[PDB]
Amino acid sequence: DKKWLGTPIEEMRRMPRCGIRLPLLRPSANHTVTIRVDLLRAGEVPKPFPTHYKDLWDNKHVKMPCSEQNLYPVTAGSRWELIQTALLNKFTRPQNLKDAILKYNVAYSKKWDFTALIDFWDKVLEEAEAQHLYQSILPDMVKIALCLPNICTQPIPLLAAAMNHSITMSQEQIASLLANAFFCTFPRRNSSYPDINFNRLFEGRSSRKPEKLKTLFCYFRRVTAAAPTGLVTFTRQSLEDFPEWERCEKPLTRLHVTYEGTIEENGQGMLQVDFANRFVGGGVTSAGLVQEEIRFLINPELIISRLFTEVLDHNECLIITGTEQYSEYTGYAETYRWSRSHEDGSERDDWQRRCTEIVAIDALHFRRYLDQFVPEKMRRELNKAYCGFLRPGVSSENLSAVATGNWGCGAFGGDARLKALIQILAAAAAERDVVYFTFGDSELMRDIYSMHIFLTERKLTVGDVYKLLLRYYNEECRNCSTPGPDIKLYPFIYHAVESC
Ligand SMILES: Cn1c(=O)c2c(ncn2C[C@@H](O)CN2CCOCC2)n(C)c1=O
Repeated sequence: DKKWLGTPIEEMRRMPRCGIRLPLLRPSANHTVTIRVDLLRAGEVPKPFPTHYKDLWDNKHVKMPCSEQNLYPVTAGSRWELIQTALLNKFTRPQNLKDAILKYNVAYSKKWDFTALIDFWDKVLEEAEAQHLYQSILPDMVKIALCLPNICTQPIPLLAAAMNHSITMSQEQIASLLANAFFCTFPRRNSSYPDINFNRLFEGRSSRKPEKLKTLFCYFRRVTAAAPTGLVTFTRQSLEDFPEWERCEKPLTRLHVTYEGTIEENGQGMLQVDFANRFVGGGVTSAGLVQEEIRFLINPELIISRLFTEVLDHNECLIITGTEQYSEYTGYAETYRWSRSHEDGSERDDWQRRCTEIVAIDALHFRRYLDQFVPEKMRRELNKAYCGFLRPGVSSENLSAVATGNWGCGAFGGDARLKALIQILAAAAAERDVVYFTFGDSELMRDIYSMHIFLTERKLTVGDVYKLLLRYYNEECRNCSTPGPDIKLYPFIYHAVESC
């Protein structure tokens, strides 16, 4: 019968209800704000700040394709002028769009395959869907792309390694930038940063790329038909000191665990975990299509983080507040399909951001299963998840529950029962409740629940549970002969506590 166990989800904290009163939005040394805060009003398109385009071309800011420093050999010509000339043509067939993109990407004329674009346009879409694409959607995308200098007037700083910095920008500004990434206009981006240009989306056959493309065109059609009015904040968070996990005396927090539901639908207003690549968005602009790539597709404003977000180191995460959901889907990986356009129902905070907070935390990839029980590896995942959950200075009563699942399990070789407990300890140390989604795995739901209430009822601390993890390593893993250990973790823990 039971679809969920633990604390009712109804009892878990959510935004906007749990939220603090925001301070007044203003630019500071650690906060770039690219709109007129004095003019920000609900229901209105934000006005760019500053009024006129200003350009920075250096190793600390995005290199904009409209920069006068973006040049091409003729004698140097203006690549921006070349991009305008190339894109301001009728497209009536997919080859025309390919030829347009390649005019200002000449060096890539042999390297870049457009097969998936061609197949999408010619072999997947109806003839009428194809016509609307080239008569309406693509020309609207070109116009928003070419309005970049009027839209994104303020240089965008890179969120580089070890910076603690925020960028708050308009959904509209993001739309202009993404239209640019679609047409592959970002200069000098074709090694510590993810890909931003969409060229790999067009390559290969995969039955995946048609669905990706339908998802993204769903977005592009909405945002070029009617400008979104809200803001999005991107924050790199990078902590210096981590808890002494063996010494931590904090109690565990509440848990809700269910084998039904999704993070994005059932975890509304909660801190939603992106099971991320250390290059944020993973294979979204290429071949990947699991939890991260899906979220970045149905909430495409996430994709822009790849423009400015350097590869995460072990003490870092990215926190994105305000992204809007534009699509619904079914399936997963090879069965992923675009279903329909989604009308996002989320309330907006006082900064006109959708009350949707997503954190990218990258798990480690375990080639060998037992490697993850090594103390250094356990602490690594604890500290990564902790960094991702901690909101320094915010009271615990204003923290939403963490909405997560089997982080780093699947391709990355993570143990679901270990990672569940790791997230439970991280959350407790950050003083947040946990909402855990097992996606059909009803046994794992019982298991996590039973362990959680076992440790809670015996009032073990974070440190107590971590010491047990070390015991598991020392007795069952460190000198283990085989790929798998003699005794499984949860059974080991039960025996150890019931013995003592
Ligand atoms: C993280 N994640 C998933 O893993 C997922 C998902 N929809 C399906 N799956 C995959 C799991 O359902 C696969 N399990 C099935 C039951 O037990 C073994 C694997 N969704 C929507 C999701 O967000």
